[PDB]
Amino acid sequence: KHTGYVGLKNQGATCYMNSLLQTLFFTNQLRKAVYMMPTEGDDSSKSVPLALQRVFYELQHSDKPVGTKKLTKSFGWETLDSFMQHDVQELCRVLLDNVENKMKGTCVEGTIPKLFRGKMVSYIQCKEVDYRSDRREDYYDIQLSIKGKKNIFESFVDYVAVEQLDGDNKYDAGEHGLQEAEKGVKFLTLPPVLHLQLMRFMYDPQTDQNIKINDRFEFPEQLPLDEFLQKTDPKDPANYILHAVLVHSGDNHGGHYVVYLNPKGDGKWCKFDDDVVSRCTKEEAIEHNYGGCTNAYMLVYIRESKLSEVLQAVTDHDIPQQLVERLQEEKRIEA
Ligand SMILES: O=C1CCC(=O)N1Cc1cc2nccc(-c3cc(Cl)cc4c3N(C3CNC3)CCC4)c2s1
Repeated sequence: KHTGYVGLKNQGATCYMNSLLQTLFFTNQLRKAVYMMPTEGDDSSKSVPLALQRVFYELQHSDKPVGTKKLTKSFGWETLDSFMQHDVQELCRVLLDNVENKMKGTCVEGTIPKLFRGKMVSYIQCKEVDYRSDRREDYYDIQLSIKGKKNIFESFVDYVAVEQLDGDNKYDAGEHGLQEAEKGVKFLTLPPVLHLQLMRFMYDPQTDQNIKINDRFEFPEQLPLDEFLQKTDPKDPANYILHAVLVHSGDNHGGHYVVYLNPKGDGKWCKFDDDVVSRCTKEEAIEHNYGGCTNAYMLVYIRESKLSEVLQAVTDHDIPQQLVERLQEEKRIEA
């Protein structure tokens, strides 16, 4: 613990979970809200809220590597298969929807959407008939296409690019028949905490297989996103600071997962390799994970205007006495 930070017990079958837990743990405002959840009546093994409270508590207090057994147990993913068949954002939705449900009716209701939810609009516009379809969506995460793209900017460019629906890919416009159309996405808001997964896998139609992309893909320390909003705010530009880089090395049937974090948002990074946390260069965290067998697959950015609120200090006093008492008894039960 000479970095000041403690690790989690060896990933084993749990894959990218440890990576995500450190990422969520250092989303300080989330952690604080998780501690405020009223778990007093919950079961010590089947409540996900309580097991996440306990992991966060141990990450904050333990000098030894922290275990996740009760947490994996609590949501029912106890096999290499359960982790392998899902992606990291699905695990994140599992944890965060469990937590946001428990916060309903409390002083911390709305924490999850406050931090992580943004708003987009999808459209289809017919060019030759007066028909348009609009769909407003919430999103908690973005999946960016990387194949052929050099950087995050070009992925965003591609994400909001307008597609023509013509030829064989005519839009079915109902009573208007098959119609030539455009479709696009536009962002209306970007969240305080921006979760970007990079599409390191895709089905490719020419080869007829799901392909891994191991190409170089560059991501900045500072990400300006005003270009991609439908209306920018001059009082609050969408400027983003890189907080976390989740990385995989090696085999597509196992391999190894690590996360690089700069917890305070200050450009001083550590590598979290399960039980070993170590100081690292910025270059190790960022450039050396660009690729092109060691691939970044998830980036977390925090908005500059929200940085001090999201990464507010947490002290031991910020954990409710009820919960400390519970978790201390639940540690005495372990001896
Ligand atoms: O690529 C796609 C297609 C759909 C999507 O959201 N993505 C983005 C990802 C999210 C995600 N979440 C967790 C782990 C990965 C992942 C990254 C690499 Cl570089 C290699 C291996 C991965 N897994 C993955 C866990 N499932 C396979 C194991 C194989 C090696 C990924 S990749």
